[PDB]
Amino acid sequence: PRSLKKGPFIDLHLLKKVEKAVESGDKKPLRTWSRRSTIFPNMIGLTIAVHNGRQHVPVFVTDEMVGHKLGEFAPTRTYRGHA
Amino acid sequence: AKQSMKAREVKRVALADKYFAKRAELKAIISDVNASDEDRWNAVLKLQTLPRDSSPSRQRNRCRQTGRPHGFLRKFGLSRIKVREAAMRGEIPGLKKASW
Amino acid sequence: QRIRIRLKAFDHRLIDQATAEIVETAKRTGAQVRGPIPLPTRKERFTVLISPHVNKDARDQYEIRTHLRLVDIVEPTEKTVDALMRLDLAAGVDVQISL
Amino acid sequence: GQKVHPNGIRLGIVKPWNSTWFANTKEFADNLDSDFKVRQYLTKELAKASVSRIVIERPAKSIRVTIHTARPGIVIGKKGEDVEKLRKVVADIAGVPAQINIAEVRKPELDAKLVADSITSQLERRVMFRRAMKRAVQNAMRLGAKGIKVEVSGRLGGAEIARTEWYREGRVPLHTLRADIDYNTSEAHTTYGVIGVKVWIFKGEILGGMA
Amino acid sequence: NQYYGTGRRKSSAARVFIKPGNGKIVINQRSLEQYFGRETARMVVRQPLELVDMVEKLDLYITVKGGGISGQAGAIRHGITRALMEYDESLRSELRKAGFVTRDARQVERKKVGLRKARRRPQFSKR
Amino acid sequence: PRRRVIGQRKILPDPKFGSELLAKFVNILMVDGKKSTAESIVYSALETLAQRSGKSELEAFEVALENVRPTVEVKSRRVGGSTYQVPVEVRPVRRNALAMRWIVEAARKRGDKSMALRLANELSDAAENKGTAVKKREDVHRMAEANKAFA
Amino acid sequence: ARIAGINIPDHKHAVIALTSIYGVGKTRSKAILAAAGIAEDVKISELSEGQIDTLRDEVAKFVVEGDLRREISMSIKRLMDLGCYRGLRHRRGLPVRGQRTKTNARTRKGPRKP
Amino acid sequence: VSMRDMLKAGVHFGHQTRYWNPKMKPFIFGARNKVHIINLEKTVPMFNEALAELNKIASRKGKILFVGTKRAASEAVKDAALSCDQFFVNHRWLGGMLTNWKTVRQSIKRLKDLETQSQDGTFDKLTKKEALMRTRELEKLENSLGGIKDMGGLPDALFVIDADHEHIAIKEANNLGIPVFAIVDTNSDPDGVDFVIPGNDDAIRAVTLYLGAVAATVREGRSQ
RNA sequence: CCGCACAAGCGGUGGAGCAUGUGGUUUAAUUCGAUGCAACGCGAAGAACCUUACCUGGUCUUGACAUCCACGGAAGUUUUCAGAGAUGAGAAUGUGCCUUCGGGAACCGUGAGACAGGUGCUGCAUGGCUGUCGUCAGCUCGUGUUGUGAAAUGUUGGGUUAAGUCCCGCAACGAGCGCAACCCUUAUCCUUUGUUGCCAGCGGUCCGGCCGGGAACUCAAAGGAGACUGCCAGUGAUAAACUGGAGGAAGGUGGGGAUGACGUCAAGUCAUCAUGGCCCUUACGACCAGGGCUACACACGUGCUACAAUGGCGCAUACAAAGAGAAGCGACCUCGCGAGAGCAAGCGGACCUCAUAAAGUGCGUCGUAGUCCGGAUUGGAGUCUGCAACUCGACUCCAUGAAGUCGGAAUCGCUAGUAAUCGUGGAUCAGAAUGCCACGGUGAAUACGUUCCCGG
Ligand SMILES: [Mg+2]
Ligand SMILES: [Mg+2]
Ligand SMILES: [Mg+2]
Ligand SMILES: [Mg+2]
Ligand SMILES: [Mg+2]
Ligand SMILES: [Mg+2]
Ligand SMILES: [Mg+2]
Ligand SMILES: [Mg+2]
Ligand SMILES: [Mg+2]
Ligand SMILES: [Mg+2]
Ligand SMILES: [Mg+2]
Ligand SMILES: [Mg+2]
Ligand SMILES: [Mg+2]
Ligand SMILES: [Mg+2]
Ligand SMILES: [Mg+2]
Ligand SMILES: [Mg+2]
Ligand SMILES: [Mg+2]
Ligand SMILES: [Mg+2]
Ligand SMILES: [Mg+2]
Ligand SMILES: [Mg+2]
Ligand SMILES: [Mg+2]
Ligand SMILES: [Mg+2]
Ligand SMILES: [Mg+2]
Ligand SMILES: [Mg+2]
Ligand SMILES: [Mg+2]
Ligand SMILES: [Mg+2]
Ligand SMILES: [Mg+2]
Ligand SMILES: [Mg+2]
Ligand SMILES: [Mg+2]
Ligand SMILES: [Mg+2]
Ligand SMILES: [Mg+2]
Ligand SMILES: [Mg+2]
Ligand SMILES: [Mg+2]
Ligand SMILES: [Mg+2]
Ligand SMILES: [Mg+2]
Ligand SMILES: [Mg+2]
Ligand SMILES: [Mg+2]
Ligand SMILES: [Mg+2]
Ligand SMILES: [Mg+2]
Ligand SMILES: [Mg+2]
Ligand SMILES: [Mg+2]
Ligand SMILES: [Mg+2]
Ligand SMILES: [Mg+2]
Ligand SMILES: [Mg+2]
Ligand SMILES: [Mg+2]
Ligand SMILES: [Mg+2]
Ligand SMILES: [Mg+2]
Ligand SMILES: [Mg+2]
Ligand SMILES: [Mg+2]
Ligand SMILES: [Mg+2]
Ligand SMILES: [Mg+2]
Ligand SMILES: [Zn+2]
Repeated sequence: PRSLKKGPFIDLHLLKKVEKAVESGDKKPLRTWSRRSTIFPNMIGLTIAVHNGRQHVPVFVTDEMVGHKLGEFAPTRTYRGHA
Repeated sequence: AKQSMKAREVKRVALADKYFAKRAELKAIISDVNASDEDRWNAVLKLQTLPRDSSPSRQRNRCRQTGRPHGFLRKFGLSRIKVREAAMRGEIPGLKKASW
Repeated sequence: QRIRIRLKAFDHRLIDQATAEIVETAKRTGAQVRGPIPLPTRKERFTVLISPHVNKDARDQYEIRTHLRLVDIVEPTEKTVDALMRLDLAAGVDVQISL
Repeated sequence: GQKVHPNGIRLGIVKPWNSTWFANTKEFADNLDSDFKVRQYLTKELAKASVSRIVIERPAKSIRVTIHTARPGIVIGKKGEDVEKLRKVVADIAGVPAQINIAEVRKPELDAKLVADSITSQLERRVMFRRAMKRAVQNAMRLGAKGIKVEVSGRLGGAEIARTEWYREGRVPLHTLRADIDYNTSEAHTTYGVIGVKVWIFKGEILGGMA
Repeated sequence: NQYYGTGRRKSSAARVFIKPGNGKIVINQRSLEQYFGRETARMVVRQPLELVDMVEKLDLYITVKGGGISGQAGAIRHGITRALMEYDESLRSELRKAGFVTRDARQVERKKVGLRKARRRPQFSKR
Repeated sequence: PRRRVIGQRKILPDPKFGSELLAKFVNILMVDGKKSTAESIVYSALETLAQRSGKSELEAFEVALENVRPTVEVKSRRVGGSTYQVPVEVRPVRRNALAMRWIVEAARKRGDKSMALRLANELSDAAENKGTAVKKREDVHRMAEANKAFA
Repeated sequence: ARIAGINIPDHKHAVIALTSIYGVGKTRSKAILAAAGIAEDVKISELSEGQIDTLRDEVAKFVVEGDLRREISMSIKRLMDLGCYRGLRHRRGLPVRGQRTKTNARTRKGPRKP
Repeated sequence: VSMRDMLKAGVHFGHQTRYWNPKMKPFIFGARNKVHIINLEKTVPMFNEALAELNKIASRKGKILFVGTKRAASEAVKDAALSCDQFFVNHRWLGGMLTNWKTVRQSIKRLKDLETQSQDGTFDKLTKKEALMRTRELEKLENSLGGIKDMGGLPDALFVIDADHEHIAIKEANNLGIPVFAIVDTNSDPDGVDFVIPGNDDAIRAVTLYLGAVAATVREGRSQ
């Protein structure tokens, strides 16, 4: 947890671009590398392609995932089992 | 270490002691008790706007004449190997092999 | 009112020489003096790996001993406080004065 | 079996420090970097002047460098000029008023550093190593040294199998802390790689501590 | 009137002042029974008195600093012994027979590089 | 102990009673250098043993201890290239130490939801020549003199 | 004694008997007893049934017993349904708080399956 | 020395007839009680002619080395050398004492350095244990070279008691050409002695007779 | 014949959970190195970004870092847009400094080549440094002597010692590198100086060395004394030495450390650094964001916490040492159940702060059970550091309460203030210790002996 003294954290570029997208209407998925940004309620209904080290996984933002970070919904390692 | 690593270190030192006052006041505003929520919010954005390499926590202490990033000693500014070299040559004042 | 002087050194013979000189000029210039009254010697210690790779267990221990001396003169006549500042001593001795 | 550095193990017993200033924990590393740069510059600019030692003191707000050399005239230069020329750049490097004193080594063949650098200079001018070794040892023993060991190591004669050859003459007791042993090393960069020379010179046991 | 003795154990130091008149024992402005909550310390602090058979003829004023309870008890015993010797100087032979002038030099051994303790070597495996 | 066979250290006599053997006992059951705890357990156990015995704690302890002191024990030896399980007679201080160790061990493994209680219980038992400590002394003697061939 | 927690607390002291309810630890039990005016070392016996009631209505001020188990179940399903990292780790049965998995992650995996 | 002077001291006495050496037959009077009897008729003139040579050597500033390692007669030979200002070996003979002269000189120098150092000082600078150890080494060096510290160079003449016991010394001397004067019991081989005195070498009385007569003639040769 | 090598002992490891390292497997990458003892809490004295060398993608090509040359600009300072960021495109100031007044030195940008750059290969080309046998007692030489000579002697023999330590014997006599000693620390006393340390006798007290005062004592840190088989007895070649005793704070190199001979293993390190050769040069170099080094069917090593009553829990209450502190240590007071927060004193520190040591002791409780044992795991809610705690930080509160009831074969450590147990501090460090390096508290058992095991 970050703090209650401070506010939840978000990358400035991501904030500006998601506000542009939400005011201009739904569009293509917003590409971002900001795995460390908190999902704000003004981002529900959007689709954000979050980087995972090599490829932008598209995550469709739901109501229930508000408050979590984007990187939580784009795993970086691949296991697939040991066979 | 490579010359590029020492170059990165000196550039980080310069950027950290160039933006020290602005980062200080922004962090003060953010951690300020009873600060305006909008003022605290804009300070968070402004702080994340500054160059990433301006935070002192991004500096890595390196041995001052080889650049080694491990085994650093703050009292001397050198790694363990160069500390031992200068100590045995009698180039560190007072330092001598101890036994008790 | 008084003058309190702290001497710091890395070697104790040098600090003994310096404090003897200080107390001797003070006694010569008419001031009343307190003796060296040595404060506890601070021995800072370091332990470093003598082996560049693999052998962490092989290592040696070094220490810097800094010796303290305290000289207090209770009657700092202007005949004396000047001669104090005029006095210069060895290089490896730190001198700190307070009134 | 590895051996302790014979100079460092006698520090404060029979051997003095090469830096004799005092500093707190906030200007200590700065002082080490400063006088490392000073020593580096002085060894670079004086490689031909046969410099043996560089002592560095730091009085209240100054720096004093004593250069123990074997050829004082070359260091000073004519009219006493080159000494001032290097004094001003030492003051630039240290960022503080500087002084330069010069102490002459009256017998160079008894100083470990001078013997070692002479041997290395003869080595990188492709002189046969055993010749220089024997000549150094005999010159030292002739001028009243009570013992000397000279060891040259690493690809001698330009071979493909590096080996270490040493030669001792006299009494060189390394386990006696009371013994006054001058010890130094040097490196020769021949066309077949680097060659390491070590010199121990025993000058008699000293009775009565540092005094 | 007074007779003084200093005693030392592992890291403790005890100043002991003896005078004649009673069997009072004070340790750091506290009675013996309320400074040493151990019967072993209580009996080892008055061994010299019971040995020389002067238990109720001497008032003891003690000041002990450093160490633990056993160290302080032993330092006070050594100090009482030395003060008794300064008191009569003929009790020395019996006190030495009891071994109270021993001043044992045992001290906590220092930790050493490569070991986990003064002598405890780390565990070792081959296969 | 290959060159100079080293002697034994001198425990100073017990604080409360004055028995050096009781001092050896309290040293023997002391765990983790915790002297006072074992000392209190021993003092409490001896007093409880004394009330049933009607005898002085030192004597009842002595009669219980001698009732456990073995006189012969087995030893693994090599003299003629054989795993010689030789019965050999014991020394006095060795049999004292073995008796104390055996009674401490039996007490520790009895439990009785206490320490002083179980110690006093089995000390009173070994006093009347019964219990696991006595059982183990008889078992040692049996193992020893079941192989009388090597005497 | 049968508290609002449908289980049956033991015969031991109250302060620890109340910890048998799924959702009550030591601190919550102390708080309940202090709210009901009952001493901690009093056994579960010698308590008039009125006191059992005046502690049942107190423990009723917490979500303990079955309701807590349902709350834990739905909060885990939240993660297992969102698709977050914690959800996938709850699904695969692996430590969800960043512990190493190269060795000794057994309590999340059970006995070793060679 | 007169035959009567020797005979009372017992010079005629010898070793057992069981233990004799072949070349000694000319010097043997006969046997009694299975004991070899030495003939004083040969002993006296040979000793006198040897005393002549010893007087000559000492009268040309000769350095004389008295040699004997018998535990009974060590002090007698030492005092004998002191009575004529000469050099001696009374402790067990060291091989190469004459042939390895250079090594002895280093040992002589070390003995001189330790005694000079103690007089000069610096023993206070040495640790009390170290100073005592240096004194012990000085004592050991003196017990080893008390007689020859002042010999300076190789001696000009050797006097040997029981030449068979000291055979290494005579072998060295012959290898150096240094003359050997020796009291030769019947069990000894007389080849190595250029001026041979056949006589008892154990008996304290006869040994002291030899030493006293030699020392009197050596002082006489010195006096001139 | 020696060594915790075995034996005699005490406590472990091997079973459990967790921490950590390695192998393996997986992966876009899981960077590289270390591999029987002598690799495996190792290089790393501390990977969220940084570090970072690895991966994906975006970018640069005399370059991130150095000198040189030409051309054009003072340097720097405050902003806007685009971009994940590297980087691109955008305004007023400045016009400083020095001038034979050209210009220069500083710095900036562009252009052109010499070049830079490489944590790229080789530790079977090297220096340096280190491990290891092993603090094991050895390794040799000069001269002499013996032998045609290769060589031998010394260095073997008899005793003795921790020791090639020492004494006898002996063609050996000596010396060198080692052994020992010199050094550090510790145990007693003395002398000197008494602050910020001390408080015996004194007066004054708010009962606080707190304040007059005291220089005694503890202590602080300089100097010096002291232990030498010196003394006694006995054994022993009358020797070396051994055994015991006296005195003594200390007795037989008092305890501990530092100190590691000639050499061994082509042992380790080209990734600290340096370096021969080779290799790369719009890339194997350089910049940036995100990811990885933290994976997880398993195997091994080193640890931590446990399985409890010699204990757990609550209340009360004693006794340490050694350290650190200026972008630092941070009191008191207030707020919060708490991690902490707010205000803010003092301290470059025998003064102030970290900072109440915990085992212990007293009183009460639990009564042998998977428990008032154990704490894993997990849910919820928080604090702090930091641009930023998703991958992947530590800590707190509430809840949850796995395994575990003493561990097979086998194996490790330790001979005294030692093992065991109990806390404390420090280095690295914004934050991140169960590791490492130090400190003190409590405090044992046993050693008949050298037959065996391992090593010399
Ligand atoms: Mg959380
Ligand atoms: Mg480089
Ligand atoms: Mg960092
Ligand atoms: Mg300090
Ligand atoms: Mg070493
Ligand atoms: Mg809880
Ligand atoms: Mg983790
Ligand atoms: Mg066991
Ligand atoms: Mg296992
Ligand atoms: Mg295990
Ligand atoms: Mg792998
Ligand atoms: Mg690896
Ligand atoms: Mg380790
Ligand atoms: Mg790329
Ligand atoms: Mg360009
Ligand atoms: Mg290059
Ligand atoms: Mg290269
Ligand atoms: Mg190698
Ligand atoms: Mg040894
Ligand atoms: Mg060997
Ligand atoms: Mg031997
Ligand atoms: Mg040999
Ligand atoms: Mg030989
Ligand atoms: Mg022998
Ligand atoms: Mg020797
Ligand atoms: Mg011999
Ligand atoms: Mg030594
Ligand atoms: Mg002290
Ligand atoms: Mg005062
Ligand atoms: Mg002193
Ligand atoms: Mg001694
Ligand atoms: Mg005695
Ligand atoms: Mg004695
Ligand atoms: Mg010692
Ligand atoms: Mg290795
Ligand atoms: Mg990066
Ligand atoms: Mg444990
Ligand atoms: Mg514990
Ligand atoms: Mg710290
Ligand atoms: Mg406080
Ligand atoms: Mg509060
Ligand atoms: Mg705070
Ligand atoms: Mg702390
Ligand atoms: Mg308690
Ligand atoms: Mg519990
Ligand atoms: Mg439970
Ligand atoms: Mg041992
Ligand atoms: Mg601990
Ligand atoms: Mg810690
Ligand atoms: Mg300890
Ligand atoms: Mg063997
Ligand atoms: Zn004869």
